[PDB]
This record gives sequence, C-alpha cells and structure tokens, in this order.
Amino acid sequence: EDFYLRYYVGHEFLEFEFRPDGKLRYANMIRKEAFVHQSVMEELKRIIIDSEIMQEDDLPWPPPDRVGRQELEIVIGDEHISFTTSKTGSLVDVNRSKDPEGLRCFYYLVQDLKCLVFSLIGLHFKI
Amino acid sequence: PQRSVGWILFVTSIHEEAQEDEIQEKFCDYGEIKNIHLNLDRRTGFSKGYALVEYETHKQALAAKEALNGAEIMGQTIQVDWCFVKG
Amino acid sequence: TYLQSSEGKFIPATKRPDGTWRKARRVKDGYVP
Ligand SMILES: [Ca+2]
Ligand SMILES: [Ca+2]
Ligand SMILES: [Ca+2]
Repeated sequence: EDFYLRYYVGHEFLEFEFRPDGKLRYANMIRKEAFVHQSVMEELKRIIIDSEIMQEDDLPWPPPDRVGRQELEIVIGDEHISFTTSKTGSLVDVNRSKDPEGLRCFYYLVQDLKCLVFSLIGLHFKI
Repeated sequence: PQRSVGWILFVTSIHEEAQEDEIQEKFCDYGEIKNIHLNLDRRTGFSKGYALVEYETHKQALAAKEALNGAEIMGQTIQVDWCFVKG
Repeated sequence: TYLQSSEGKFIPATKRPDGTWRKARRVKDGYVP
C-alpha cells in the first residue's frame, strides 16, 4: 500500500516529507534528515485515517494568499489528496471560510502532523 | 536502531486519558528519563496516542523496550519500539 | 458547537459539500482549548 506525505507552509517556510521507506525530510536555514521506525509510519497513517482528511475537498477553502500558502499532499494506497490554501494561523481564521468545518479538520490534522514532526526532529537533533 | 544527538523510543497504543505520569511511572524504573513527549490532541484534549521517551543511555532504552513492549497503561496494551533507524 | 450525550460532550457530525458525513468526536471531560 503506497504512502506519501508532504506538508508545506510559507522566502520563509516550513516543510517536511515522509517517503514510503520512512525517510523524514525537514526544512525550515535548517535542513534535517532521518529515517523513522515502521511504528512511527504506522502511527502517522493511523492519525491520517482517523482525521478523515482523505474524504475532504479543498475547493471551498481560501486559495494561496499574499501572507503565504499551505500545501498538503498525501497518498495512502490508491487514495490521494493535494490541497493548497492560504495560511491558517488560528481557528478564528478557519471559522471565517465558506466551509469552516472542513477547514477545521485540515487545521487540526496539520496541527497533529506538526506536533509529531517537531517532536521527532527536535528530540533527535536536540533542536 | 539509530541514536539521537540520547536514545529515543516510540510508544504507541497509549490510552486516550493517559497523562505524563502514566508514562513516568511505567518508564522511570529502567533508567533516567531525559524527555517525555506525550503529545496532546488539541481538538479533543485527549492524548493523541503516542509518546517519545528519551533515556540517557542505550542500555536503558533497550531494557525499557524489552520489558515494556506489551505492558499495560490504564488497562490498554502499549507497544514500545525504537523511534529511529539507519537508512 | 458541543452536543452533550449521556457519556460526555462531543463534536457533532457535519455534512461535507459532497453529501458525505464527517464523524462525531468525543471531547475529554472538562476540556476546552
Ligand atoms: Ca494519571
Ligand atoms: Ca499515576
Ligand atoms: Ca496484558
């Protein structure tokens, strides 16, 4: 079952990617690389599936703005998504869109992904 | 496995209502814990389900992994693995 | 919106533009960001 995940937000920016083999690439300059155990990949997939983000559509969401943009690409098996939006620094910004409920699922999934990546990179490289 | 700039374990299948003390009480016996990241699901207030645990040495992390994989936290079986591996 | 059930409060399910439904999610007792 194929897998891929990449998240981008931002030339100031933050970017991280998980390849199928567990390779984690991080960039924010600060560029880190490390291979995570299969248990980490398993947990990542569980979080993604639980978020139901794969069933969302970004059409109603705000397009890349001037303050910045966000990109979320995910592939799980035959399913895949490629979202592009403007920055979403808080819930007040989410609740100001046409589809606030859908955008909040995106906001929270992104928050969960960042928390996991920050913990992995931060503790591994003592950043 | 792959050591960090300490040695890090990745714990999964952690009960949603577990707090940091659940981790500390289970893992403190096998060595000095440098860091515990029991990440919260900010949308629900529950623990997301995983934790990173860093011991000072490899012997400690190995001992913890061998004894705690399969242990129970709040009645739920946890899995304990190395967090990083070599390419 | 939080809808309290007999076991606590939860985030109610919502309908997506495509007609499908997002699942309801329980929230920890006494929690609010
Ligand atoms: Ca406790
Ligand atoms: Ca306790
Ligand atoms: Ca048991």
